Amino acid sequence: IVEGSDAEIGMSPWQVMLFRKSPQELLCGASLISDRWVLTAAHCLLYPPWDKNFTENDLLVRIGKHSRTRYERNIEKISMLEKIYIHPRYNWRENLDRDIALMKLKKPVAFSDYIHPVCLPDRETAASLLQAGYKGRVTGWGNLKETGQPSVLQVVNLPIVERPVCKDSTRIRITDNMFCAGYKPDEGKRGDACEGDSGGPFVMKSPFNNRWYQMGIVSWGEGCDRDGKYGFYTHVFRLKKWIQKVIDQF
Amino acid sequence: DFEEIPEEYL
Amino acid sequence: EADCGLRPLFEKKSLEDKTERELLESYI
Ligand SMILES: *[C@@H]1O[C@H](CO)[C@@H](O)[C@H](O)[C@H]1NC(C)=O
Ligand SMILES: NCC(=O)c1ccc(Br)cc1
Ligand SMILES: NCC(=O)c1ccc(Br)cc1
Ligand code: NA
Ligand code: NA
Repeated sequence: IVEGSDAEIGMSPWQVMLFRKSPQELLCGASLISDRWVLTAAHCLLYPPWDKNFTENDLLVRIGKHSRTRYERNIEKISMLEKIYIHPRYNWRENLDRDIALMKLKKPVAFSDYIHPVCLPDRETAASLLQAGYKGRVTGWGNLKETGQPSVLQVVNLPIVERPVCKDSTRIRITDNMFCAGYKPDEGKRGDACEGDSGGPFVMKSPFNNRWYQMGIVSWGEGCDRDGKYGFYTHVFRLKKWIQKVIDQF
Repeated sequence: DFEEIPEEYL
Repeated sequence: EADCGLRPLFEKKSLEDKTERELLESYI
């Protein structure tokens, strides 16, 4: 995260770290949506241009964390993966359309002060809150600048951007399964996700029921925190039917 | 860079 | 799911984090 700040303890208890077993390293963020399901970006698991195609046994998820590098004894919980599910129409060839994956854990995780699931949006919450100018929150352990790494989880609040501005910022084909967020050059304030943050959550706190909802998944950007560029997020609500089908079947 | 995790998880 | 999105160290105690008000103020 660029131009963010240190998270408070327990500020994002749904935040998950995707961790490679060997070599041991951070791969991506992710989020806890129930005691046995974790949501991330499909490109964190499958990206053939980079020879990336992880299997369950290659990976662990670490839940309840604050420090990036420490083993947080008696606080974090480490879970093995039972099964990975990637959206069948994830478009890794062109633009990361439908950049979403689910990971089922081998055993349920126990909730705690540090471990608690985020809500997924219903149609009405999405329609009400996914409006230009409305801010969400992005969290992660990724790099602090494009060209460096944080001691603890970072957090930044960013406004959703008007769809024409998102489209006019890039040559990539933008789809209805994406939204973009970030400040404009004239707004002064700054901030963005960066390498290592992808797959983590873009959340909003509903003013109707005072619950946190995951509206986006950190998906892609061109650089980090560049003027006139914006970060792109998977539109979680638009893909809810697939999420539900997976959880119902499996 | 990362602190070793317990062997039980590997 | 019934308890989703309510943080033990914040909403469940009626404590606010340092920047959530920035989000609320944007929901015009
Ligand atoms: C990714 O790897 C899995 C398991 O090896 C394989 O079944 C699948 O076809 C691969 N996908 C691509 C796009 O290479
Ligand atoms: N070969 C895939 C490719 O060039 C690509 C470029 C930009 C995004 Br966003 C996603 C994929
Ligand atoms: N290359 C920069 C990067 O990894 C990135 C990923 C997701 C967002 Br949103 C913004 C930037
Ligand atoms: Na364009
Ligand atoms: Na920018």
